[PDB]
Amino acid sequence: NNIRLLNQNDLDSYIELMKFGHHNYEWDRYYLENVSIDRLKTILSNHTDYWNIFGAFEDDELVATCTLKQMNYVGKCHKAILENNFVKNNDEIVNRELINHIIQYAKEQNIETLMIAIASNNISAKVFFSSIGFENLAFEKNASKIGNEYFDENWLIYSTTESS
Amino acid sequence: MNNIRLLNQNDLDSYIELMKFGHHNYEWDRYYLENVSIDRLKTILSNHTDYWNIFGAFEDDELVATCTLKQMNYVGKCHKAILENNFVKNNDEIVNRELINHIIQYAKEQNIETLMIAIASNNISAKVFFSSIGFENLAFEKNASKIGNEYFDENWLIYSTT
Repeated sequence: NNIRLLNQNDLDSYIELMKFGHHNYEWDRYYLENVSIDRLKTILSNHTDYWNIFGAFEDDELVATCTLKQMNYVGKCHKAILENNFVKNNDEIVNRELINHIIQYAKEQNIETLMIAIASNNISAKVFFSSIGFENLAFEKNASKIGNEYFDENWLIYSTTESS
Repeated sequence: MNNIRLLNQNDLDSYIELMKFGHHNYEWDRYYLENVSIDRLKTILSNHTDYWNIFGAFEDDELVATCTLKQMNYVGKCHKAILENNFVKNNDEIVNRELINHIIQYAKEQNIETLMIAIASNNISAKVFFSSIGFENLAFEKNASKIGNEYFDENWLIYSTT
């Protein structure tokens, strides 16, 4: 019972958790419907040094998941994006523990700031990440397009440095 | 005069020469050159990354300006793209203006509806210029970039080809 770095040995578990973990909003349904198993196997490998999926485990079962994508681009390594937060049953006690692990890892890679883009009408998520310490950075009209239907996103930022 | 086209692996020398002029007003050309790897340059230039394309302007056979278009090949994000590494010999505005037009027309052909570019925060020439092609400020990014232990604030500008 704890959190480790997922890897290409977890591809199986990771589709199952995707099949119902975030199967909430139509975004979550479309992702499933049209995303490649290649990019996944890519991300899940350790040659993708900066593209990391973390998982929370209850016994054999993957229970939560989240990707850390650090920007390996000139002058941008101090930053990273959190993406594809899939949770089973919507157990928040567990996800909160997961996000925290991911923060500790970030610090330990010297990642200075974390960002997440959240769909303007996923209020549960805004409340969750906000409660973790993320704050408003930007607001993006038509950040995401599905079929020919658009979605706005709120960009949040968390800093992993004792700033203040 | 001019000619504008896709850059390939064969234009790498030229492109390296362009950066070396040091004409970028906030030194991005030196920063980028000091810190980038040729493998990644080669990866950008390559046929095999068709959502990631560098355009160049030529005077004769001389590479006189450059700007890269990076489309978002993430699942719901394909309608967007970033302009990056806009390097311009002499900061020649008439040249750079033909270049962006061409890239915009090319974006339109890919069904790209929105383009974004990061500009140094205090760069008001660039804000004026992009502003005159139709880009407006989307957000301010404090500590957008770090090199060594130097930070840089940027603003993201955005344009709708819609």
